[PDB]
Amino acid sequence: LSPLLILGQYAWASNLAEKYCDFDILVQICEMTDNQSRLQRYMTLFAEQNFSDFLFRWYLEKGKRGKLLSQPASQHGQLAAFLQAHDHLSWLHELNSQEFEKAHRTLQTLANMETRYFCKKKTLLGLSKLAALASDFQEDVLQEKVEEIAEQEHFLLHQETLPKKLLEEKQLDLNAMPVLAPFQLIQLYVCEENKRANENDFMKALDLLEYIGDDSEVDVEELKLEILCKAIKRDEWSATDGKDDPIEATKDSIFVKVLQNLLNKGIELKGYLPKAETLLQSEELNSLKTNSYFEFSLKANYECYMKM
Amino acid sequence: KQYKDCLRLADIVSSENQKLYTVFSKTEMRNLLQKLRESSLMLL
Repeated sequence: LSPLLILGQYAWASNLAEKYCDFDILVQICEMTDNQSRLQRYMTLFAEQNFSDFLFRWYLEKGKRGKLLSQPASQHGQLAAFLQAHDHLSWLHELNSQEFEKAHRTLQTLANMETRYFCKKKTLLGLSKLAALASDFQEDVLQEKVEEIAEQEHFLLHQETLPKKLLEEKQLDLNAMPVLAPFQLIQLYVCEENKRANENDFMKALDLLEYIGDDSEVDVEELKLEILCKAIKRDEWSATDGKDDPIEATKDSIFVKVLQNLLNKGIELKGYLPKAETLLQSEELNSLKTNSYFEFSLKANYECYMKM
Repeated sequence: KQYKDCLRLADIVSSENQKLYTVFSKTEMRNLLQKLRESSLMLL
């Protein structure tokens, strides 16, 4: 009956609304088709349970009433969106009323739900961080939010540091591709595709072992042995004029950089290199068929590595 | 009509390489964010 009177005179609309007393469906819809959210707030103030009524009414009319895209919200229509954004359009409320905290919360939720585009997830995280920094939160809450965001930032940095050689080998989109984990990062840093894999790459692929999770299930020691075997497969120990030629320079550099001079830092550096195995490494060397080449220099180095 | 470049000003300011956010006040940065939101409105 309201649609039939939508073309008729509006002088009887108030009469119909007062005849159908306690009118919510008619009143909130007349206040939603126009820009009179001041009238909507007056109705919510001068009524009983009108807030819980209008909430369920907007929930039922999702896509029909209460949207900020149907009304022209840059005018008195934006003054209307100011009250129509309560708990439903907090995103637009952030733009039109400077709700920085709600903006940061919604952007963080969107970044957490984002899985399709890593670039979009990173952009959402940056926007959330900027909104939180521009918000009026106390020092403690700001520091807590910054640490929570820094956790996700450190998590994303692993995929952000993807190698451009492995990305071109796999023919993956620069920005339209998914993210990776620490295991995938280590595997890519130790992949054969990385021709220029150096001591820094080995140190990174050995330091990325503290973020795996469930080390006893993920077989941390198998990867630790595989990385040390690849560090010698890339060394390619050879012989010159009947004399052993030490090509394990990369392993030597890795073993010299593993020690950060903790003797003066108070850590038990003496006897802190029991991670690498010898017999288990020689098994992998036999599997790779480089044992006869590298076994003399392996023991030669393991002597100065037990003397160090 | 460079709405994308205008919205990139947020990242330009928040960039830690320059730390431009430390030179702006609260109200001024809020007004700049409101301008960015107005640009995003035209982008929509």
